[PDB]
Amino acid sequence: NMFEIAAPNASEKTIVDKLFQRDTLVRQSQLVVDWLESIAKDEVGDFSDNIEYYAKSVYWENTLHTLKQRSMLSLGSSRPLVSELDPDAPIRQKLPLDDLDREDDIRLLKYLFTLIRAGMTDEAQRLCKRCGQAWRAATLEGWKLYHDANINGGTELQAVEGNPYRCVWKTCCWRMAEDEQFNKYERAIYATLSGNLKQLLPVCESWEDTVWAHFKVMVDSLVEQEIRA
Amino acid sequence: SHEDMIHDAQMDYYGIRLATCSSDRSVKIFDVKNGGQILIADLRGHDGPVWQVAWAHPMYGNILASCSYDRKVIIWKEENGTWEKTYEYTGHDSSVNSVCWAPHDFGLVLACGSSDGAISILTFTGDGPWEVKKISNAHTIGCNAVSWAPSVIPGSLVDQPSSQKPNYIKRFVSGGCDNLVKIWREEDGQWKEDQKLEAHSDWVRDVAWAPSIGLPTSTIASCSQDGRVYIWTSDDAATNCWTPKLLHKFNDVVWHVSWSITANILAVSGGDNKVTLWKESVDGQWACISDVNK
Amino acid sequence: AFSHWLAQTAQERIEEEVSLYGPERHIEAVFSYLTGGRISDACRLAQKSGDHRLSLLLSQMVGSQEVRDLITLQLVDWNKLQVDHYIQEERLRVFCLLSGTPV
Amino acid sequence: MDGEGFGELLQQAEQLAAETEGVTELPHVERNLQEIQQAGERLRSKTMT
Repeated sequence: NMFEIAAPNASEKTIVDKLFQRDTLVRQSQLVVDWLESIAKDEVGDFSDNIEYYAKSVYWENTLHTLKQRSMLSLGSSRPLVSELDPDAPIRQKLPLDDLDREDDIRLLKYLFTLIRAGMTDEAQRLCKRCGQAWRAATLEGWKLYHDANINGGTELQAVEGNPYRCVWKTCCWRMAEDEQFNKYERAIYATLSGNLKQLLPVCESWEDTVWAHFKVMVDSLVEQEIRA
Repeated sequence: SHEDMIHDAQMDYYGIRLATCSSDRSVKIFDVKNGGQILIADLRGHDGPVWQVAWAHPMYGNILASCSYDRKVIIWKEENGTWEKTYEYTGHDSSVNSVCWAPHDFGLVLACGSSDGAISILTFTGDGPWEVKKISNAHTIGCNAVSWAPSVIPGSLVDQPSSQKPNYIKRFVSGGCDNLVKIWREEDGQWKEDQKLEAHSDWVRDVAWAPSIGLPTSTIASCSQDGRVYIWTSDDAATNCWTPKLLHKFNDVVWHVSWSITANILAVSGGDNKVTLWKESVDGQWACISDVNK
Repeated sequence: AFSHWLAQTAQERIEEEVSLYGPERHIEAVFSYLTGGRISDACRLAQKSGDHRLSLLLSQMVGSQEVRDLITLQLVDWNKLQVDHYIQEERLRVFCLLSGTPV
Repeated sequence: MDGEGFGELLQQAEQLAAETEGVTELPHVERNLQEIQQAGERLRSKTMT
């Protein structure tokens, strides 16, 4: 009883679960991915309780205190800094940021980068709401699709998840990748969310990582093919 | 030629081009052949007086870095017969004083210390980013001299075949102007405290890693302003076996130490307008085998 | 149908303030684009200008309720942080628009 | 089967723990006041900077 056919008549999650059920090749691809990432999460374990001791919750504290003293003292500083807290404040402004700031950043980038190379998403929002990158946690949501089934009962939550602008939004990320100029972490995560082979080359070098990426890319390309189909 | 006397001047791996840097505000370059030589260039750029450059390993090609008083490090790569200004860094409060390339086994990363009291270490992908490894409070006062880890030296590698590649832990050494010397190892993504050394009650000027090819041990020639030249040696840092020995009691402020390209002997600049040529004799002791009157 | 109506209506408004504004006035353009719900051409503009962070923000405008939980706690944090005194209320009104906070 | 009086206390504890875990700042991504403790004491550290 393999493979099916239909036309759009209801919420796109119908499309989704049809697509999941119909094909074999993607099915074993999904299972081997579950294998590898089960490996990953077994490696993870209690990184939750272990980050209890990695924590800092002051945004760009060094730039904070130094601009404070520039405004605060007889003498300021001869050092350029952002006037903005924006996640793109420096590079948009080309303005520098402090090393301790950026490097505790890189540290949390290891944390969550690993967490999401494993996909450890609960811990992902955990770390977001630790360090106050709720903006970044928002950025995390651009790909997860949309649904609702409240065609029943009272006005009750069946799904409210996200913005249905996601196909074009991945296209936008695709072109951002073609634009480059990224940190390793953002480069990897969104070249991943795009399955972009060349910009996924830098970070995956292991046997497991390269086969993993093979499966990721091919599963994506397939899945979007029968999305449009 | 140069308007000011030369601090440093280095030939290539192949003996066929010479870079010559003074504090004369620019650095001039000759091709080298047949005993003859043509000044192929004089690179400008350095808005601070220049002291030091840094050539890179040949399997990478031809790479030079330079420090200046302006807190600027200029980074030069040679094309088609043309060396040119490829990367340049500033952000420093005091003149960048020490730059030195790492072994190609570790890669294309330069070490960059200044008397700022803190030090950065900068990686070039060779085509890509300049990865920054900045360590603050590296000194309570400032950084004078720094040396890397040379990548391969005897002591445990006799049983390690040539076909395989061993783990490359990063370490290095340096001495500053807080009257102290210090030793660093790299881990967790950063560097932490191998060793603190307080024997020269005065500022250390230059530091010399004995290229310990044939040596299980770890050997240092430390020269300070106080006229004391310490051979610091440990067979094992884990058993903490660093010991001082006198090499020579020069009565001048003791200045510079540099091992041979042949990795055999040491040249020591003294407060005498001389460079003493010392060799650890075959027996047990350090003998000034020659001299060059600067 | 109301949305398609507003789409018809705001055409000339967009055509008028578009001559008015620019990447200098880009947050004012953000306000206009939010008032339109015209995420499509907003994103197209942001990309033709290479405005990647802003473009990513654009999708979040009508994300899940969790987006707004994020913004509530995040802005409570900025309140405890006093950063507003150092940040123009321009992006801040963008933030109010995203967060559903009118005042 | 039997022991429903004890199952009552079991579900009481389950719902009290559900409160303790969904609210009261404890596990599964709750805003832990400990990190605000961090923020305030780092303010103090910036004060003695």
